[PDB]
Amino acid sequence: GPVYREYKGFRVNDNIVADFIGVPAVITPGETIEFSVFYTNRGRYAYPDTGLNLVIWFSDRDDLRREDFKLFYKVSRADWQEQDPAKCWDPQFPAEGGVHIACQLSGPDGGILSKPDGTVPLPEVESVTAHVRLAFREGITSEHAGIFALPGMLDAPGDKSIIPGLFGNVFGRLQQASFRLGEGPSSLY
Amino acid sequence: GPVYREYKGFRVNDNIVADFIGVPAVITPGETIEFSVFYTNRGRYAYPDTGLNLVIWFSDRDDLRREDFKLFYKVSRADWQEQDPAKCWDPQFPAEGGVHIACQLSGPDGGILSKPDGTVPLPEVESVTAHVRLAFREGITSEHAGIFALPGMLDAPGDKSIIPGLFGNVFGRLQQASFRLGEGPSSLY
Amino acid sequence: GPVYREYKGFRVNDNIVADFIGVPAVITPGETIEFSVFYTNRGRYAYPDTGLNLVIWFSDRDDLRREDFKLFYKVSRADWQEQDPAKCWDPQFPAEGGVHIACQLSGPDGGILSKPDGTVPLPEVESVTAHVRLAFREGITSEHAGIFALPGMLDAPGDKSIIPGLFGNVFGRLQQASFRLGEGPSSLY
Ligand SMILES: C/C=C(\C)C(=O)C[C@H]1C[C@H](O)[C@@H](C)CCCC/C=C(\C)[C@H]2C=C[C@H]3C[C@@H](C)C[C@@H](C)[C@H]3[C@@H]2C(=O)C2=C(O)CN1C2=O
Ligand SMILES: [Cl-]
Ligand SMILES: [Cl-]
Ligand SMILES: [Cl-]
Ligand SMILES: [Cl-]
Ligand SMILES: [Cl-]
Ligand SMILES: [Cl-]
Ligand SMILES: [Cl-]
Repeated sequence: GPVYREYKGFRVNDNIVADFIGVPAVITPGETIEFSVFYTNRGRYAYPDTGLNLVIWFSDRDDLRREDFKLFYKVSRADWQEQDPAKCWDPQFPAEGGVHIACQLSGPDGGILSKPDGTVPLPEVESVTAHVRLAFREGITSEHAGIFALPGMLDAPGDKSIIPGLFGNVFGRLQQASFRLGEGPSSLY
Repeated sequence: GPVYREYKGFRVNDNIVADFIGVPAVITPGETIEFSVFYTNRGRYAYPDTGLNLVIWFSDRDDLRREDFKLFYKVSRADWQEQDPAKCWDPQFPAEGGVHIACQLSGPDGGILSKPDGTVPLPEVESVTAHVRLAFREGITSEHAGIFALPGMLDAPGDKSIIPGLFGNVFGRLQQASFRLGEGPSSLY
Repeated sequence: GPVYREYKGFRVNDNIVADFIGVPAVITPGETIEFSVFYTNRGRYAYPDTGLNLVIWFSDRDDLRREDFKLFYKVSRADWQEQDPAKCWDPQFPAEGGVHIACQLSGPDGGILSKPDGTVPLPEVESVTAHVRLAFREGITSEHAGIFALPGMLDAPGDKSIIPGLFGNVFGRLQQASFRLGEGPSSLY
């Protein structure tokens, strides 16, 4: 099996990366956007079970909670579902301010990689995609915010997830999308 | 020489990577989008000739053919051209479902890296871009699809392409862009 | 210290990478766009001072100057500012043709990573983002162009930037976004 690196108290395999497609740099409050995000096994070790976690982060206010946004997703060709508030970590508060809400977006991928027992194994070069629909409620803004993709994997089958609400005991390479929640640019000319 | 990995029977140099810009996460049937894709030599071995391949994949149906979409491209500062249906691979039907249509988008880049003999050598840190205009015919949809970038290179000068229709005898790191072909998100609010 | 590669006479740590979000593949002359770009320490060596450099490149004309566009940005949670032309490199003219304008987008990041003395250290896994507003004046176009992200860092505390107008004495991994400046695609159908 692969060897992990230490970030905080967690193990991280950089061979499991993630990519965003279609995240806008400015999101209008109240408006619904759809984007896709996918994690890909760039290593050679096939993980027996995998799922995506998504973290919503505002750097310049700490009142954001899970309830302030709507979140739906679909794992590859499986059906759409509403992201489960109980499958989230509790709000986390960096010492410099802000807040982030970690949301689990795991599940079978429609029988592409997923297996009849419910596991989503990740062989080399393979990938799992989440199509995501996201909307923040009106009246909430942020001037420096991000979505973060955090691949969760189970090192070995019988291992169990380490953070309550999120999938996995080891994690992949964090990928970022920075955005603003508010109004788009005035014309510079 | 450079190091290859064996996937299927093919040699793959991961140092030749690809990036997408401007791929939407939802594509409207009948509508034309333009995006860009470029492959970059992140390694140190200079390849004597290179060209881009693009793969369109539907995970949830196997009736897609080259004819069901229109595809134009332009290599860096060269002129626009229509992609050649004869420079495509035949339909492929993965066991994990669907069909994919592999398309060659090769050619001189307008004299940036390209040479008078038509070759596009790829030195370290250098990159080649295809600007791509894509439209699917009205009336065809997909709920989980991808565009894939597959950089093709000729290991040795005068080597011959190994997959009929596609450029290259060895290949780079596959890059994915997941999307849906259909209607956009309804308002969550 | 970390390990560098030599590109021209400059030292490059490929471990400091950059990502774009929201760069359109086609930019309309005169119009203002907002995108975000961020650089991340994918290595283990914490850099004592870092700042983003942004290169605007036209491959097919050499008359582009800094005066031909308007450029505003904000480092993470800090406020917007107009990019300083005196904090740009002189126009550079590749031997194959074209021109590129290297612009410094440095500054405190709003107290996230930045320190009271003004430096923006970059620990492992941490990141700095620029939100960018860009507009080209009407009447200049380009059919093959790019934005390039070049993380600039200070190897040792108190080091001096090496290229005039740009931040850093060593640099990170160049990241590209290819686009056209002109009219969007006509309908292919
Ligand atoms: C991911 C895309 C990649 C990896 C590239 O493709 C970059 C390559 C090729 C470019 O596309 C240029 C045709 C066009 C140049 C595009 C970007 C140009 C620079 C960032 C330019 C300014 C800052 C300096 C960075 C240090 C580290 C090297 C020096 C010389 C200089 C650099 C430059 O002068 C470049 C070059 O002379 C050639 N180069 C440069 O970055
Ligand atoms: Cl990643
Ligand atoms: Cl790649
Ligand atoms: Cl690339
Ligand atoms: Cl990737
Ligand atoms: Cl990079
Ligand atoms: Cl010139
Ligand atoms: Cl054009």
